[PDB]
Amino acid sequence: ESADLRALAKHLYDSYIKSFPLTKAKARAILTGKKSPFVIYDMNSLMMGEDKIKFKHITSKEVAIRIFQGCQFRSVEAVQEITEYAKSIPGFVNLDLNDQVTLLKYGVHEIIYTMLASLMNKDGVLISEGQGFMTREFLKSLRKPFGDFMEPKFEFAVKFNALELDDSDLAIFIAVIILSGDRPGLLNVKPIEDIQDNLLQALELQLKLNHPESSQLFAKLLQKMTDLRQIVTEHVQLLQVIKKTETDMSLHPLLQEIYKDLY
Amino acid sequence: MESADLRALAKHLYDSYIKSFPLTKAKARAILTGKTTDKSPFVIYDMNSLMMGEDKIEVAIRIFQGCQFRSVEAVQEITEYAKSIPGFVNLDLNDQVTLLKYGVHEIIYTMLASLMNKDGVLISEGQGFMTREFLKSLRKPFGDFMEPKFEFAVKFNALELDDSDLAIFIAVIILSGDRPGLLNVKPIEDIQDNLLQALELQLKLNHPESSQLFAKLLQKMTDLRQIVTEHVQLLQVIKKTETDMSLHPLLQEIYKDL
Ligand SMILES: Cc1ccc2c(c1)c(-c1ccc(C(=O)O)cc1OCc1ccccc1)nn2C(=O)c1c(Cl)cccc1C(F)(F)F
Ligand SMILES: Cc1ccc2c(c1)c(-c1ccc(C(=O)O)cc1OCc1ccccc1)nn2C(=O)c1c(Cl)cccc1C(F)(F)F
Repeated sequence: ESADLRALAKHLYDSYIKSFPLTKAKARAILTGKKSPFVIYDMNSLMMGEDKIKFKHITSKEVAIRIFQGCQFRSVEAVQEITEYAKSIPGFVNLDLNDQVTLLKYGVHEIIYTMLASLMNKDGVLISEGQGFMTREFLKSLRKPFGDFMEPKFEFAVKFNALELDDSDLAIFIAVIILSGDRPGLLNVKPIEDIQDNLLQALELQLKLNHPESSQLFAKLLQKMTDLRQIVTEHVQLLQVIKKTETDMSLHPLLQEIYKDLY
Repeated sequence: MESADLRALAKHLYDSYIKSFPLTKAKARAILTGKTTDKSPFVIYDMNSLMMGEDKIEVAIRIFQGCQFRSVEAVQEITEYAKSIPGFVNLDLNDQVTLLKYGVHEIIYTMLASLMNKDGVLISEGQGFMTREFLKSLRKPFGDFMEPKFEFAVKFNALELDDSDLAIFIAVIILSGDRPGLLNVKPIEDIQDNLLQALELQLKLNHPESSQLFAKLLQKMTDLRQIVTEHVQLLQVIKKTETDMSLHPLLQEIYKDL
């Protein structure tokens, strides 16, 4: 069944390229300087950037809040990209509909963190499909809770990126996260774990072929699921503090409804 | 890196685990499944049976201090086991402390599952059994402090690991290079890689019909991280209400900075 696992890997890779706007391969070429992105490193350059590139999300006048909301806006788009990707995972669309919704609902946060790392290095993050680059130092220097909200994402990414996965590896890894049988409220766990078993087999073979010199990479990647679960838990606690503290967060009730899953 | 060496390592750890830990899973299962007159536990299911049990072998506090006493002993046993893990004692001394400090709680949960089924837990080296319903009915924060241990154990025990599997699994946990404050991660990760290879082959040989058991076991390391986090929090909240609780200096130290 090696050929079947390879077939599965290729299927997911092809779908991953169609679903997501910027691949890790492209993001690394931009970050390493190999079409030069506009750089946001302070308030003035932010203002010029939104006037020149017109980074979508601009509707509170306060910068820190506008950047925070920009993150939420992009994460809503990512949810729809991940949802579409999921539909391409063999067996997924055949699951109970309620279980499809549960899997996506409890998976998307972990997947967004994972894929965010593809767009990050130790110095900052790509935005607008790699047309902009916003510096870590600028994000961290935002006031109040906002600075401290941004920095944990970079800390995770720097560590995740040390595994040096590529898109073909990530396509399978993301699938493994979606098909987690331990999500709350699942109706029929067995078929979910059967599909995950296939994906885990596929990921194992993919990592042995693609990184033969990298010993126990499979195991190291699964251990990252521990850091993912933890940071998502922290994320929720940080969001709640912000919600209780900040009165100037007010959007139109219809935007709030659009963002309800993320805020 | 070569099979025969991986099997040699599995045997080494299993042998050391038997020496370090008084009550194996194999012994616990023979007691729990019964059909043996000699090994039958006295069962504590209420206040009266507790009173008779002390003659034979505040309530919530006494039970709590029972759990705490055993946990301290477990730390001691785990520490002794850790020294047998090849390479561990050769590490920087600060890193040895750090690995134990963050590792013991995860191991205690894991090994406590060996002593549990869905109806209760073995105590007093298997001479006693205390019911889950009795523990959960303890007052105040204490009831809800007991129950999560059982909820984990029921799930972990579904994997049907035996002691030879657990010996390697526990060693993997201890040699975690992602602990906070580690000075030299590389030598830790080198040992862990060896243990992971040993675990993978152990599981393939011992559970050949159990697909991706390796991966499913590593996924349990995630559940451990979260439950230990919740444990610490709940223990802190209890500390602030209850002055009638003392923690052994060893546990006290482990909890300082979590
Ligand atoms: C720097 C940072 C911090 C928190 C962050 C994020 C980035 C992002 C984010 C995620 C996915 C992409 C993607 O292109 O694939 C892009 C993202 O930012 C782009 C961005 C950066 C700066 C200003 C505007 C827009 N999300 N985010 C979150 O806080 C977040 C995360 Cl990691 C997961 C789930 C939900 C959220 C959020 F909704 F609360 F934002
Ligand atoms: C059921 C339960 C709940 C919380 C628990 C525990 C059990 C235990 C515990 C752990 C290891 C053994 C071991 O034989 O190997 C035994 C243990 O109980 C035995 C026991 C049960 C009932 C009455 C008296 C004694 N500890 N425990 C804790 O709350 C605990 C844990 Cl899991 C880890 C560290 C510290 C603690 C404690 F200090 F807070 F107790």
